[PDB]
Amino acid sequence: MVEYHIPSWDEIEDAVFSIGEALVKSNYIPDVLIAVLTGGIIPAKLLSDLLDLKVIRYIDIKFYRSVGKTESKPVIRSVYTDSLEGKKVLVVDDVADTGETLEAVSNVITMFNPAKVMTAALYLKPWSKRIPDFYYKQIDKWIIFPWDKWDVVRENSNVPVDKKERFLNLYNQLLKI
Amino acid sequence: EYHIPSWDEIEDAVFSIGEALVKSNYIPDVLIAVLTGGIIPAKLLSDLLDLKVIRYIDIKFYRSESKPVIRSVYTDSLEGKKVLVVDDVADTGETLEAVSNVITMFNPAKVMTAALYLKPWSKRIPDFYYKQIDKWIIFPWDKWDVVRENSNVPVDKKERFLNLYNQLLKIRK
Amino acid sequence: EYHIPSWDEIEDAVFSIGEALVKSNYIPDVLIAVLTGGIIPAKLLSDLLDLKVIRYIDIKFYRSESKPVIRSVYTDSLEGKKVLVVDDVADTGETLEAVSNVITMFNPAKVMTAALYLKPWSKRIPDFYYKQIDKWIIFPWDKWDVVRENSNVPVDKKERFLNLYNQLLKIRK
Amino acid sequence: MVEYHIPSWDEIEDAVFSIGEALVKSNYIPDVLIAVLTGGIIPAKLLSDLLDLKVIRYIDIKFYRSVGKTESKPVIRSVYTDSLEGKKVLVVDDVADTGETLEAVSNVITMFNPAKVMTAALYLKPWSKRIPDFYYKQIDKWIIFPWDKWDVVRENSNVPVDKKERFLNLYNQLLKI
Ligand SMILES: Nc1nc2c(ncn2[C@@H]2O[C@H](COP(=O)(O)O)[C@@H](O)[C@H]2O)c(=O)[nH]1
Ligand SMILES: Nc1nc2c(ncn2[C@@H]2O[C@H](COP(=O)(O)O)[C@@H](O)[C@H]2O)c(=O)[nH]1
Ligand SMILES: Nc1nc2c(ncn2[C@@H]2O[C@H](COP(=O)(O)O)[C@@H](O)[C@H]2O)c(=O)[nH]1
Ligand SMILES: Nc1nc2c(ncn2[C@@H]2O[C@H](COP(=O)(O)O)[C@@H](O)[C@H]2O)c(=O)[nH]1
Ligand SMILES: [Mg+2]
Ligand SMILES: [Mg+2]
Ligand SMILES: [Mg+2]
Ligand SMILES: [Mg+2]
Ligand SMILES: [Mg+2]
Ligand SMILES: [Mg+2]
Repeated sequence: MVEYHIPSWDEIEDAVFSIGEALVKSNYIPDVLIAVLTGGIIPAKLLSDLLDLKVIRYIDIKFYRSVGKTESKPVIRSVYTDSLEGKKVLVVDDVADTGETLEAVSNVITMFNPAKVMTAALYLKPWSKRIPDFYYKQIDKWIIFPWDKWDVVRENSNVPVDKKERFLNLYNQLLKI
Repeated sequence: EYHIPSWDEIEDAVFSIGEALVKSNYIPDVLIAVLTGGIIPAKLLSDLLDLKVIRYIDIKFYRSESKPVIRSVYTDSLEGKKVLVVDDVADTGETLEAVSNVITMFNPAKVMTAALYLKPWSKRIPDFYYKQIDKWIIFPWDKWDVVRENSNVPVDKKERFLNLYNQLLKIRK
Repeated sequence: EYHIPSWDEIEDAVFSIGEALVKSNYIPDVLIAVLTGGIIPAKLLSDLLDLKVIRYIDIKFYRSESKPVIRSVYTDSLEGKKVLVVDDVADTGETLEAVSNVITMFNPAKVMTAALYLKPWSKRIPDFYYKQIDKWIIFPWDKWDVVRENSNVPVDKKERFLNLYNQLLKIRK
Repeated sequence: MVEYHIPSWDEIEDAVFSIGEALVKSNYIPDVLIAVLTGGIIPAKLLSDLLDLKVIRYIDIKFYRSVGKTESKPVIRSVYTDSLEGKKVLVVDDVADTGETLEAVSNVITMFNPAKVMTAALYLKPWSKRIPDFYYKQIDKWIIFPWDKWDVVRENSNVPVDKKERFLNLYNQLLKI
């Protein structure tokens, strides 16, 4: 499809393996993962299991780009971590588009005085203002992840995703309350 | 001896629970993900049902007579809200019990629980679950922890992992 | 009918508790301040005893059959630590009980409690306190909340406050 | 004293009244107070009671300037707040010296996209890089607050503070364990 990239779970595992493999090549084994909620949740958990990283923390930050709510920049809603001083930190997200979210998170994490902050995203857009330190693939269309496919379907009746009928039947019932 | 759900099955597990919540007419205001096994289930359930508020509790259970230990609770007020606690497996049931007990202290309008899978000997049954299973469940999100314990478990992509793990052993720490 | 401690008395209350902790040989690893009445006592106690780790719990009790309601818990791991929960007054004792109960879920090595003042009818007695008092205590940190309730309470600087409060009523909201 | 300012509790109350009075003059009634832990704790609580402000949140941030630990800039250890979007926020600290702490906190709070962020400190030093939006007095010596007087005494056997003998007897016992 020209307008969407719809990766399978197998591609997501390949993406996470690739990040892990790159981390080991660079000898950057993080002390702490910072998952960018909520798109970075699954990537961070999978990477954590892959590399036996026992410490995951979280930042709730969102780039509002919808009909109901539109903003110019990412907005932090909360930061879920204690001291990161002297730690090697890796920020993990599912995709860097403009790169503003990773920049915002990097900036705020740097205020915790870690030993090092680096960034990882599964996917990168050509127009991103900064290349993440670690990434799996550059792609120039909108990515539909397995964990936000139904949000896309809700906003877009056209898109072809697996299990759509089962979802529509459920969504239908939700809409009637 | 082992149950190793595909991502396809995990999706069906989440669909199952989402359908039960809808059929039973319980639509959560807030999901509490039990870290870290519950975070992928919670995320998938949030997407399916369009639940915009996910909060988290860092809790651990060192099985061998232990009790669950809370390390942190990441949430603000839950008062007056319908909460669904979400975890990946209910084995002893201690974790869900502990989480429900602390969430109740936030005076929500209701707390219910959900886990993808349930063990026969669980002291408490989740309000919502996909399947009860006798075998040891290897999740897509903890398959390498299991392999690092026993290398001979029959999971896919094990060679790619062992390749990586080998290098990892040399550079850490 | 009223007890209105000076800052001098508050200091002596904190000294009293600090001396009791030292005499009794319990030196906390972590203070849990019960927000918001406990935060000034906790800060003063932290300075006296050189306690560098203060954490917090946002909890409220709407007296008229209610229960304390937790709004958030601000702490990471307490496991293996000696904790002292700190509040300004123990009236019904429900708040301290609730806080102790949730902190125990973090598996600390010990939780003890402290409040500056104690009411005769408290269901639970703080492990450390300064004085039991029958009167309604007006703290230096909630004197204006009391005045806003009843203007005729005998606190100092009330005219400066009413002057300010009057302007405040006009511009809010 | 040329080297220390040691305010009484009555002066602290005067300071908090003055901030409150200035807030009302400016018609800036905050929705949320951000207390800068731990020096801003007492000022924020007193201001909260004074102006009936029911929402107080917290940031744990420290400027290490001691023998045991020295740093160039403030370091955030944790941020205790949920969404501040669209709120009028007032950052409250006990003193602005270099002004780096208030700057750091203002910067991070601005990432939460509040309607407005302003700052208040009881005291201001002449060499501060920015004047807080609200303050009680400018002073050019080290302030010993009622809530960190014993920390000063521990680091400095000379300073004259009330109740020192009672403290030394206690400190003595602490040191022997
Ligand atoms: N599903 C999906 N989410 C995206 C896409 N691009 C950006 N996002 C979301 O927006 C953030 C990145 O936006 P940025 O700040 O890089 O513009 C990420 O945290 C990600 O969750 C996309 O193509 N597909
Ligand atoms: N991957 C996996 N972990 C399990 C399984 N059964 C129990 N556990 C772990 O063992 C504990 C069981 O106690 P409970 O989860 O009921 O508190 C939890 O820490 C849980 O993560 C299982 O079948 N598969
Ligand atoms: N200022 C003040 N507040 C009190 C006094 N007694 C009770 N309260 C308030 O009433 C409640 C008493 O219940 P408890 O504190 O034991 O949970 C708390 O919310 C406490 O702050 C008092 O004597 N003075
Ligand atoms: N006790 C005391 N603390 C100070 C003094 N100056 C700065 N501080 C502490 O350091 C911070 C301000 O430092 P700045 O970032 O403005 O250099 C405040 O949060 C305050 O707690 C002082 O003169 N006396
Ligand atoms: Mg995102
Ligand atoms: Mg998104
Ligand atoms: Mg778990
Ligand atoms: Mg209280
Ligand atoms: Mg300070
Ligand atoms: Mg200081």
